[PDB]
Amino acid sequence: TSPQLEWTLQTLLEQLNEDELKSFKSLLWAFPLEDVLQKTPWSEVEEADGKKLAEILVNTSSENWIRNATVNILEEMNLTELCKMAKAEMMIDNFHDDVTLRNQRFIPYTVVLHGPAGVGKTTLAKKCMLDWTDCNLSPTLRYAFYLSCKELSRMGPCSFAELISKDWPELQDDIPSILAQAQRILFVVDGLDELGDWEKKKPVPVLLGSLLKRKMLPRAALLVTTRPRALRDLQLLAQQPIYVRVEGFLEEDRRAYFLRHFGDEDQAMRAFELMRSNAALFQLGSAPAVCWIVCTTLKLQMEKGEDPVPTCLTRTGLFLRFLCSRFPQGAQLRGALRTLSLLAAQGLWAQMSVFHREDLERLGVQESDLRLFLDGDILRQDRVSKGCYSFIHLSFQQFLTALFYALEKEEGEDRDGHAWDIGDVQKLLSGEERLKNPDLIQVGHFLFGLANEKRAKELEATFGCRMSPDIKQELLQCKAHLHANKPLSVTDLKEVLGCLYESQEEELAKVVVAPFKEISIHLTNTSEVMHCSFSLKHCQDLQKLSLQVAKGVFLENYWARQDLRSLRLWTDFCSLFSSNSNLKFLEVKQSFLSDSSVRILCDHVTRSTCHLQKVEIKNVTPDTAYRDFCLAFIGKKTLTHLTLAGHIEWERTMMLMLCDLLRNHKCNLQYLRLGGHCATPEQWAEFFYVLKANQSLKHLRLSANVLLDEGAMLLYKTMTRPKHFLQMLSLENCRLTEASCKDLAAVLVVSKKLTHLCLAKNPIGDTGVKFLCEGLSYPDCKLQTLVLQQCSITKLGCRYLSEALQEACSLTNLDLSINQIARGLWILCQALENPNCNLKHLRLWSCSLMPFYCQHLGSALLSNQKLETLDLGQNHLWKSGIIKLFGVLRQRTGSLKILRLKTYETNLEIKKLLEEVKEKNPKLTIDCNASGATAPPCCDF
Amino acid sequence: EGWRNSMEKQSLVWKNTFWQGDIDNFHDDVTLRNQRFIPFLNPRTPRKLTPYTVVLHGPAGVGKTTLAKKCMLDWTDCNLSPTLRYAFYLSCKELSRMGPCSFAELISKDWPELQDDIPSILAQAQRILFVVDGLDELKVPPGALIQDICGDWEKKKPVPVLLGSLLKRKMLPRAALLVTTRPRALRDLQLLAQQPIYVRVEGFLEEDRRAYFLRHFGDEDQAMRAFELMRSNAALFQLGSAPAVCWIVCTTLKLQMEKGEDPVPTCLTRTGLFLRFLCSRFPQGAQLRGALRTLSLLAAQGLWAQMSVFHREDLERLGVQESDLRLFLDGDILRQDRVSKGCYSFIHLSFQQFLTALFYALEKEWDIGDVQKLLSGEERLKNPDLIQVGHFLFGLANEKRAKELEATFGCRMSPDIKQELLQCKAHLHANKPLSVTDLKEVLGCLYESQEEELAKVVVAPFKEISIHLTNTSEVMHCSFSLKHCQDLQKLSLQVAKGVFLWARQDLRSLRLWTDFCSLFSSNSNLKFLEVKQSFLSDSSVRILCDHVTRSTCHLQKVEIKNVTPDTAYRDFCLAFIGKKTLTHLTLAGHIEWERTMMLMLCDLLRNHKCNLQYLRLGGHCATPEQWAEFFYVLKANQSLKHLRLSANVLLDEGAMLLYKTMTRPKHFLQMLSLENCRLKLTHLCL
Amino acid sequence: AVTDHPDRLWAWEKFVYLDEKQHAWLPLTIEIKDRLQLRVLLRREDVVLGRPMTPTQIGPSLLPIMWQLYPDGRYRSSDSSFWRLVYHIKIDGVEDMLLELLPDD
Amino acid sequence: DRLWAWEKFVYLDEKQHAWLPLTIEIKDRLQLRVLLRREDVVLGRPMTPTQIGPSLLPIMWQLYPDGRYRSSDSSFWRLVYHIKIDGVEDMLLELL
Amino acid sequence: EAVTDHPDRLWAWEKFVYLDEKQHAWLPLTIEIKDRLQLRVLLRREDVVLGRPMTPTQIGPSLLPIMWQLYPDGRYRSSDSSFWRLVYHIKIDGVEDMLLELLPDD
Amino acid sequence: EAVTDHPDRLWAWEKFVYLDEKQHAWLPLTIEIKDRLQLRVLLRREDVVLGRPMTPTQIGPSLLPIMWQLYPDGRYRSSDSSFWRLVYHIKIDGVEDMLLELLPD
Repeated sequence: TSPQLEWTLQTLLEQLNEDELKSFKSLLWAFPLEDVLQKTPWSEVEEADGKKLAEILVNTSSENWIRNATVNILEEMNLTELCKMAKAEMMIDNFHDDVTLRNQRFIPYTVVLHGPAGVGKTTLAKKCMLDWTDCNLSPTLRYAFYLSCKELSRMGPCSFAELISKDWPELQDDIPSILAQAQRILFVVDGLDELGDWEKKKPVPVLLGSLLKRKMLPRAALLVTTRPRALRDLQLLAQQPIYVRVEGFLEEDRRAYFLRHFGDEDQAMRAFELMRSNAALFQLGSAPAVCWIVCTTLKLQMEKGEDPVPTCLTRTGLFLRFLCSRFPQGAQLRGALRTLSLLAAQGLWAQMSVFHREDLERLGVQESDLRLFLDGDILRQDRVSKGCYSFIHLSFQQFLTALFYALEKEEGEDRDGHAWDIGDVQKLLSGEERLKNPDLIQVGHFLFGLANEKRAKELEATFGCRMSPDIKQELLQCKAHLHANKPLSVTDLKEVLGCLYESQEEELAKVVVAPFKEISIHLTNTSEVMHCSFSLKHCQDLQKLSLQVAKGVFLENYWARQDLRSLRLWTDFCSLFSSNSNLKFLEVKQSFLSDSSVRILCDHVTRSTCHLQKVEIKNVTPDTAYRDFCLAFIGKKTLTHLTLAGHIEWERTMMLMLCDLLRNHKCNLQYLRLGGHCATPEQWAEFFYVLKANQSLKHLRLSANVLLDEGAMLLYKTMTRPKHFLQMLSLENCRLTEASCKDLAAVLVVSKKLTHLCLAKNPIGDTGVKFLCEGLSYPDCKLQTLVLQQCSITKLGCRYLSEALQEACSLTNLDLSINQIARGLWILCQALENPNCNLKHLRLWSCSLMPFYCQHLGSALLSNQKLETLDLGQNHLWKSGIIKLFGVLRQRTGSLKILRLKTYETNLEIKKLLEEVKEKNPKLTIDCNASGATAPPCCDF
Repeated sequence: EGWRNSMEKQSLVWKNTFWQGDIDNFHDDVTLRNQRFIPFLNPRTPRKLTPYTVVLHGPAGVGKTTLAKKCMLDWTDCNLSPTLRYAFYLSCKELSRMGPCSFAELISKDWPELQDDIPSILAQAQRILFVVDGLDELKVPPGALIQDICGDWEKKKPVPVLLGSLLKRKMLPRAALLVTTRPRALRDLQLLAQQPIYVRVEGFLEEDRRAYFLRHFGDEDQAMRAFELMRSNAALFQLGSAPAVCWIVCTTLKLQMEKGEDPVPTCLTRTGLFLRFLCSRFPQGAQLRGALRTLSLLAAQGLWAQMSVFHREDLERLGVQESDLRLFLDGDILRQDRVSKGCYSFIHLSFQQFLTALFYALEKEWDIGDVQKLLSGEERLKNPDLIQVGHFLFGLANEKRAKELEATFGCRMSPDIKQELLQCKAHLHANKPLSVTDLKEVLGCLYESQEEELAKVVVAPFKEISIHLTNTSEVMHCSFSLKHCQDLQKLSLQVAKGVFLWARQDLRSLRLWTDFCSLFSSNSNLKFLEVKQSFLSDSSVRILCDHVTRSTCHLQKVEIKNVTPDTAYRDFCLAFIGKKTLTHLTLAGHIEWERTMMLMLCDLLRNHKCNLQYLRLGGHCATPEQWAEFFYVLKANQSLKHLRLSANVLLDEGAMLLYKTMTRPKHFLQMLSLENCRLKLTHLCL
Repeated sequence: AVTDHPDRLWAWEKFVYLDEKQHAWLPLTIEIKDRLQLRVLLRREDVVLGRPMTPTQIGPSLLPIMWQLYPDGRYRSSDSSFWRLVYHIKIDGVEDMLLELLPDD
Repeated sequence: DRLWAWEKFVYLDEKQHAWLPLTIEIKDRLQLRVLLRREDVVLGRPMTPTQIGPSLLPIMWQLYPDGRYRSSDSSFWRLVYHIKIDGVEDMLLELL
Repeated sequence: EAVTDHPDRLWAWEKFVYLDEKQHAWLPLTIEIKDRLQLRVLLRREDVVLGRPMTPTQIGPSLLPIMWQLYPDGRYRSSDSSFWRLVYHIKIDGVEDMLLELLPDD
Repeated sequence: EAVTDHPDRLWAWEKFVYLDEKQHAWLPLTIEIKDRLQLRVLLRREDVVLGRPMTPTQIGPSLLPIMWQLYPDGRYRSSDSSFWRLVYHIKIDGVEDMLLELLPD
């Protein structure tokens, strides 16, 4: 498998907002799908977020299909900026041993190790080699050789036998004998990213490429260590390799390291708690060096009797304190600090992790300063290959890079004798540079963190340097990254909020969060809640909001202090609803809440400074949330919509609340939906009795609720009364049959207010259709809309419908789909020919029609005078049907305005016919892309 | 212009781009569907200087040559562009025979008129399109494609050298290349090609098969009936991705239905379907025995040497007469390729395999191996195409089919086929998890045979089995075959999602499940059962429990793991009360304790007929009161000896009650464990 | 004559059963002729609901704790015996049900 | 005077004449009705209490003043009526 | 004697019969009216048998709400959207008692 | 002291205010309940300014009726057709008070 493609596909998709992602899924579905994808259930695709969707595509579809599917879709959606990005890329002991022991077991064979820096891959390889030496491994390993790109990048051309025997001269006499047993040799290549005859002299790159290609000693064993950045080349070089991933320390090992370093249980546990309180700093604690830095700093502060709480609040404070605590007092080494910053910047830009004495000389780094640089633990000298140096850890290098950019620039520095490999602020903050070099993202956060004033003051006082004051403006000059004029995706919002929190200056947040108009949030831990609370309180024009809480934020229902901190932060966070008086739409979905949090949220929602106008709840746990929400939303003057869905059982308390919500006299509701509610016929009877008093409700949906047809008959017998007030009504998927249709016909004939209806997903049957049609025939019928999508109707039902329509009815809208009318299609065509028809719209999406029947539709369309829209999809009339329909309709200019069907625009004759029809009927719009596999829903009807 | 006019006449043969007899040319959509993935057919493609190579790969019979023809035709039209447009097409079928010559002479063999201008056309390399078709049908010595690579197109070299030059892009590097192959030969191109792009051809999908059925039959009722018949047999359904197989099935079923015979038996097994097809392609009383012998021998020859296309000389070597060729062609057995004269081939791969098997069965009176070689694992791994001949050979073992064939063609079947099949019986024993796939293969073979004696003899010695259902056909196979086992002692069952979800389909599924569950009641020696990671339904679970509760089952050790829906645990716990032989019982899963389940557990441990000697639980959540009642009832039990409550939420009061119970003298337990509870007697752990 | 038989029956209170739809059933009388002749007549009546008495509180009794229906029209109780349905008819809205005990082999 | 259970649903009196319970009626939680008949039936071995298993009726009955009966479980019963039909005696009791 | 625990709900099982979240019964004794906007209701604890649960139609119109509920800050929200304040909650002679008031609409 | 006179009829003018044929303002001060069938209410006569007549729709549902009637033999008729009884009507220190009662059907 190739981890590269999955990573590239994931990062692109996460830049899409909610609106664009929905279109992307629909457009992909219309794309020619490979046979494997179709087996997937469409429900899962809808619920999958950005990250999962990439996982689904990579695990089932061919590589080439993914590349062309992504590029084509983005180009059509007109996201030009993303298209360019896509095309460019698509073109101490007892612990390390504990980790390595389990790591080693996951492993001619080609093995590749990859992981983040500082996780200890070199220790793993050296442990394997030592085990070979100590006979710990199998005896089959008789010889092993060590090759390091850290050193081999400089040595000149020579023979492979000499190359490998350079460090062991005594073995050259035995090199031929050793290589006569290629099956007993192990080769290790360490640090690739830092970069046939064994007795033939050749260049080192050629030798390395040949060995990696197995052109020399093919039957040996290879083991490669590299960072994910350089993993691309091994794909073009290696043949059928296997990839292994390393992880490093865990929480338990971090605790153990802290216990070892501190010694005292109290100090160690206090420090560990203070560190873990910060999720972002905790994650970077996997690398041992970061834990070393944290322990040293906190211990030094504790021994001096200082408060450590501010230190761990954000990364930049911690690193800044450590750096301030590693140089002598009174020196004011301005020059040394500038030199170190420049060196780190150069190193980061060039993607190099090691430097030789020559490199330090090239930059004018006096070797005397190396004493301070080393004894302070900023640089670490390698003790294996002399003449090498490296930085303590990657994050420290990034921090020094940021310090370079915020440092004041001197006049004429462009006149230096070297062309430095340093960019500028705008280039640093550009997205293409981020994708090309993923190691600048962290420099971004650190730079934001250094925009504070107090930190600059302290740094200048301790060292005596001078700080550039234009950073506050340079950061905002890249404000176009934020002023996209569209709601930002979840990941972008997380990044922006994190940076703003790092800044710790509200004046920087105000100018940035002022123009937000819509927001989506996905909380996963406490730190995210704290960031959102700190930043979003300044919004004033916010108008929509979608919330979601992941498991683990709130502790399971029964630790008390751990939940108390979360409760406090939640209470602080829930002040958006009460303060902002422009918010006008909310939504909550798939949240693992707890009773106390729900109660706090409702307390804040019940105040009189909130002006909500729509609400939605979906799949929330526990199950008291629905009852509490129904209680809280009683009497809301502004509320005019409300939705509830999930799996519930009608406890008597819920029935009380859900009847009182309609009994009230302040009620202003105008639309109410219910889902997954199971109850006995008595409760339903009393509910429908309560409905009789309401004088504001207009819609009513009951999707996924069980009526058992007894609630349905009770409902109909309630509606036959002369003073009901409902107008719309929908009984989608309520376990209906033909038994109740007679009462429905009675309602239709007697009613005087009903003017819409819907019965999707119900096999009522042709007998039910017959009963309804008997109902429609009465002169005084007022129903104007009717929906019978996917109701298992046959040609007898079609005949009944045509017989009903043949009279002067009032129906104008009719929607049929899934259920098929092909054989009886001529019957409905005859009905359309009748002058008494008054239909304006008609939908026949996926009705299994054959091209032979196009004649009837053509004649009817040429004859009718009132039809104004027809919808055909998923039919087999694509070629012959197109030809015949276009030929027939070329004769007359009918009233039809919108016609939808699926076509291929690659045919010349079809194009000519379409052009002729359009020229003779310029007022007719024809949709040629009906391939969409999403049916017209019932939301409008 | 003048060149195009001459080419337009040749465009007529390539314009037969739809299946012979297709109704309204259904292949148009299928061909045009995949045209979106070819680089040099996209004007949007960046105009770089790198030349590309496109490699088409897909199983046999999916029709890739048709897509290549469509690409050539599209290229010929050539919407006005400054560059010129020329197209040429080389087939590997005739390359393996041609002698040494230059590339210009090689490409001018079929274009004598343009020969004098061919050098000029070659000079304008940019305006050239090359199609190399049939890389799996190339016969060359080993490594001959990497010898003395030549760069000049007018220098005379051996044909393999010319190929190694062109594919490796050492000569005419600026032209466009299209290589077609089957998956067998996907290894050479990894070496020869530089920067390749792979395109996959898959042929008809389900909806396309439905459309083909509707267009062929004409009447909706018959078409849907036949489609359901086909979809019944999943294995025969998969071969429905090739148009030729669908054509065969439709012709056979339509002809049968027209005369009024029962069509259900025909689609019950592949071999029956093909035998019915074959029996109706010659006039009755024709005495074609010699013809059938020759055809069987020819099919065997072809499949053994891995050759799929025969020339007239190859048919001559076997003495096939022009009459025999006419009878085969008119009967839709051989198809004469239209483009390159002198090439024939069988209607599909599967028909060739079946005819080969007929050679093995037929009685005796060339490079063809023996039965032991045919069934040898090494030969199978070397040449995977010989697998299907095994199933066809098994199917032909039936006596009724042999009698039908004998009465039809007057041939004679060798009576030793049964014994020869049985001799290889030893190869099948695996008695391990590897037996899963081997068990599937053996069950498929036996179900093909349709004779109970063979199954009886074959499956006698089994002791341990594993089953992994994924569709209805597997359940049918298992029910038909396993019933004869008598020494079975262990059984592990697993059902995959999708077997259970339309009323007719649900009825069929329930009936087949009811037939399958009869194993437990009829077989007595069975003593160990296990179910894990299954997706069941209420009715199936109830049927299983009803069969387990009977008085013949003698189970002793039962395990349940990760079953859905959650009611299954309740039902299984209810059904296991009083089964004296039961001694061990385990339950694992995630579910909340309902009052009813609490009552069931209490009763299960309270009954005086209980004889359990061990019990383990896991993943259960309840309040302290329910645990208190559970432990209070447990005091009344005097048979249970071992207990383990690992990985359960529990409560502090429940843990305290358990601790008190352990030290209480009355309690008869000997070992206990309350692992992972939010933290007589010989062993104890908390 | 009722065709839809109940799917489950649980003992909620001494001499009170709740069905799958939570309608209280009451056993009227137990008729016994000998050890092998036992039958009980059940009737449907809406009665006030108390608290669910635990099994320890119900105490020993002849009848089983709960019932369950298996295909082929037979009833299996938690005590491992099979009950055969005799008749189930509806008269003026009141439903009568009689069950018989099959002596297990 | 007293009734001793010899077999399931079989009771022997002070004179060792068998009494066979016939029916058990429940009207309300506190209303339990049982009818007793005296008829000589072939007796088997004494079913020890464990063999009898759970049962609603008590194991022993003893006469109590006020037309009442005391059971082995300390519960009390009331005698409703007692007649003789065709030589067969009948006894009906109701729970208290 | 002051009490530091409060009920988190009060359903209306029957008119003048409320059951808290632990299925204990509260009974209202008297209703006080001082003026139009001041109403103070007195609840008492007592154990009594429960009949069938009267349904909302049978309950009919009333001055008291159908269900209270505790909200942070120590205020109850009735079912008519009005807030009720807690006055006092003491124990005397082993008898629980509570007093609640109707705050002016905000 | 007890007073023989009493309003013949009472009508509700505002929220928790009534008027008699004399148009005296009678108001409710306390309500005492012992059970559903036992309900008591207290009335007092005070002088206050009357606003616009709050029509019954605005008054909203209440435990007290919209109209109270008086009949001999201690019989009072309400708007909802229920019956009430008078216990005492006295005047002390210048304040006039009246007590009502509810009688079970």
